[PDB]
Amino acid sequence: EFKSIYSLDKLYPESQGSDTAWRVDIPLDRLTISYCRSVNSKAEVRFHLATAEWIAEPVRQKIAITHKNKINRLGELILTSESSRYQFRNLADCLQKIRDMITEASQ
Amino acid sequence: ARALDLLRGLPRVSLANLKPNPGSKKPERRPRGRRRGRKCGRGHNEGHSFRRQYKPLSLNRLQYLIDLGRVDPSQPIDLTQLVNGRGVTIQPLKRDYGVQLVEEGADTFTAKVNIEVQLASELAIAAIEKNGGVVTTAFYDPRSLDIVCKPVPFFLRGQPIPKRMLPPEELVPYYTDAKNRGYLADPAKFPEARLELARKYGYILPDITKDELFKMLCTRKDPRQIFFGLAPGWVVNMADKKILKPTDENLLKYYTS
Amino acid sequence: VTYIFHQLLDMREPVFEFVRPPPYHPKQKRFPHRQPLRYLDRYRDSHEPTYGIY
Amino acid sequence: EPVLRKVELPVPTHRRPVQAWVESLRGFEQERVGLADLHPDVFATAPRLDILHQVAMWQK
Amino acid sequence: FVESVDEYQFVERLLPATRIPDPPKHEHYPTPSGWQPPRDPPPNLPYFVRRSRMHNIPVYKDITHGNRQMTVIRKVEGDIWALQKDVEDFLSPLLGKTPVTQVNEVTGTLRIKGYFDQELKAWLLEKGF
Ligand SMILES: [Mg+2]
Repeated sequence: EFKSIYSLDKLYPESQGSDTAWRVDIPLDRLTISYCRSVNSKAEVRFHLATAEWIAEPVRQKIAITHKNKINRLGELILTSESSRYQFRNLADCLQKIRDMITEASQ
Repeated sequence: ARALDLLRGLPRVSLANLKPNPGSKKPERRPRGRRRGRKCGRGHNEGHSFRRQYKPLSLNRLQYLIDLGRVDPSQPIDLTQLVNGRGVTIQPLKRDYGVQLVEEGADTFTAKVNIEVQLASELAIAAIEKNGGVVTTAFYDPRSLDIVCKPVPFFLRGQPIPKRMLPPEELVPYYTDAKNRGYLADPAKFPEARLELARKYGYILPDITKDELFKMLCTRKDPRQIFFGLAPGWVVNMADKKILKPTDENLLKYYTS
Repeated sequence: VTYIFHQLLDMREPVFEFVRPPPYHPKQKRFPHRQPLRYLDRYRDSHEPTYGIY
Repeated sequence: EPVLRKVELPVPTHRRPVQAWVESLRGFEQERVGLADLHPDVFATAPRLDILHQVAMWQK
Repeated sequence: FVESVDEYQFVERLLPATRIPDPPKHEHYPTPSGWQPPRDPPPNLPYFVRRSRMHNIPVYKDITHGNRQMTVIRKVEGDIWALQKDVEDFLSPLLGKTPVTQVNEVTGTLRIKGYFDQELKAWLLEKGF
């Protein structure tokens, strides 16, 4: 191959490995997500707050207290919002709304 | 199909029959006469030019070309691929920028690719990485992009291969940051960005190095090399199917910029 | 009440929502003008949607 | 003997083959020797005399 | 300075193409973006539809005269009046009024006043051929 004078072998002189391209909180198995155009839509995510092992007991109590309106009759906390419907903008401020609720219940 | 035999029911269609289609041209009225004419037609933006333009590539249409087979995923997805099958066209003129990804609706999109566009959304980066894509953003300078995009003619132009210059100062900080998943940034800073995006996308970032086309995915294009498979300064002898490359030391030095 | 619904009435007990009307949402134009970033995100839903296609 | 000159490009199934006799100028009284075909796009499209007059104008 | 070279495989992938071929097989139907192959064998309906050079269902809009929106299927073949009657019948529940449609018998086309486009593409798709 050919290497530039300003090539990445020098432009990123420290990192010569391939794996540093993409090498590496909210659980993926526990929650359930939903999106459906209802034009209009409403995109929601629900999870059993009683079965929430990812939340501390005082944090779970604070979630069950503050988001008691979000706690369903089946004890499932759900959250729905409104911007646009697909992969990256619609599911994960639903996830991040859950995460921010957890963070606010922490303190 | 009664058409051909119904035509066979006449004499030979000679030159005496080729009638203009009724409604071909409205009648050429000489502006006169008792009805049409008695008097005959008289009676008794400051920086719009310095604004950049980047062709927005509909990535749903990229999925179409993936499905329609215009651009196969077996090799890298470059501007060579982006133009070569006529899925979306570029215009070198009008002081343009180049190819940049679009931003709507990545539902039902199952393929593996390695996208190299000038710009894209963070949602587009997560869109590529959701099935595990590769996203890189260098520049494509005006003469450089024009040479790159329609590679057929410059392959027979006769001058030696130019090398792509770096982006201008305004475009420099764009490529300098890995948060754009670009080309001119730190190759280790990209990993924390991928993790943060996978958190922000709620995405399970697979270990793409374990995949079969990981080496195919390992191709991240060298700067100042428009041709993905060829050497800087080269000459495509398209008649003899040869590659004419220089060997002179100062020529190699000015070539190795 | 639920006990009478299940045993005596022999039917599933209904539950009512008491839901208010939703926002009208303002008119969508071509450009947001002087408004903040919230103008372009009104009339769909929500939180993780994305770009053209994977 | 026989000869069957089919079309090289695969004509679609939405029409049958477009066949006719195959001739030659060799026999002064011996024609109709062999028969072949062509795609519908070759000799069996729509009649479309208007296109032909367009061809006439672009010629003349 | 000069040196003859034989590595033109990189030249080969650089050669853009012209003659567009039929698509590679996506296993499920419809495609990821929802493209489709035409069904085989074609149906025994005297209305006959060909597809595009770039291989889609041949339906198009039509814009003129400021408010004039209409649509047309272009490459019709066969007894096109049957396709017109069918389009009116499908349109019959769609808007109630009788279909304002005209064929182009020499041009072998059908056109319906108004844009009923995506549903018409659906009707042709459900026809399969
Ligand atoms: Mg029109």
